[PDB]
Amino acid sequence: QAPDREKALELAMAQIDKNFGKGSVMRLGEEVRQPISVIPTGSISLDVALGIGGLPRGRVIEIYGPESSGKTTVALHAVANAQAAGGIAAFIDAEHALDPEYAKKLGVDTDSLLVSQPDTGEQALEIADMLVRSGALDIIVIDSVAALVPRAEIEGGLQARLMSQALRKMTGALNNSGTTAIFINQLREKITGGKALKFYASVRLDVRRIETLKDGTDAVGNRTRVKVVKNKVSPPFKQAEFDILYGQGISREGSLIDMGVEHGFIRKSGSWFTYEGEQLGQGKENARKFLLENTDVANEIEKKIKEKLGI
Ligand SMILES: Nc1ncnc2c1ncn2[C@@H]1O[C@H](COP(=O)(O)OP(=O)(O)OP(O)(O)=S)[C@@H](O)[C@H]1O
Repeated sequence: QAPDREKALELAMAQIDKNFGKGSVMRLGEEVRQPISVIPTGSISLDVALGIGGLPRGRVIEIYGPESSGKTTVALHAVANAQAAGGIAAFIDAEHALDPEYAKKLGVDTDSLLVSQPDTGEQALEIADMLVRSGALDIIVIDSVAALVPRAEIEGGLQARLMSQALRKMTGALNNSGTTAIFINQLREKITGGKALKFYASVRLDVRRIETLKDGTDAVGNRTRVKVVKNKVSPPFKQAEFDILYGQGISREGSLIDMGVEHGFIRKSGSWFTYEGEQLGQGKENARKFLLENTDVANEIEKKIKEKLGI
């Protein structure tokens, strides 16, 4: 033998990358690259947690979690962006429970949104598969990795075969075009077709609600905690928190404050948030409305926060 572990570690470790991929071996500390592709999630907090500024384009994302925790509110946002930037979004509904005016308020352009309501789970994966091949799409989202039942099981082993099939036959395709895919999975525990997905998924988000956003009266919404358990595009395990107001989505202004203080730019103490000499207000909800009505200063915080971190 001879070399200093390191010089022999990164040698093989590099050997690994060549043979299996990029995100194969990683040292959780790394700042590792930035592929100019990434869909903001609307949550500066989350997409800085993803390590690239948003959900990677040309990968398959899995957003699991209990109900009423936000998974979709995110996806719906996800669409809102990659769509407000010239992209074409397709939503493969198998839940039949999408609210438009909720979406309308999050930035999605419903009218130029492709909605399909498959009959089988085998069909849903196809129109999604042939639809993802036209390269026309940017972001496609399948609602309910669960509500994708095969034909049998409606006349007379299971889905994780259907899924597995669909995934292989689609992961390849998915990236030659550049369409990142989202899958909402959910309530089969709390404290189906997994297998396949749990392994193709380049990134897996754990969206669980933590607290009901009280607002003097009863409450404006809910605060969510996402844990990116699997990340192949950067270092995994980072987590992020943010607020969701009842019918108004992820609170941008509110998200900046959190980031605005945990990184300095905004000073507290006295329950009086103050952005360098200039105060905002007393009570996160009042300095939240200060940002909400002052995009000017707001941008600046958001601006500084991204420099200080991920471009
Ligand atoms: N039409 C609506 N009106 C008001 N608030 C809504 C509406 N749709 C969703 N919300 C809020 O958004 C949050 C959860 O987003 P959901 O769509 O339920 O995401 P999940 O991803 O939690 O979804 P299932 O899986 O529960 S739809 C809740 O805290 C709700 O208050």
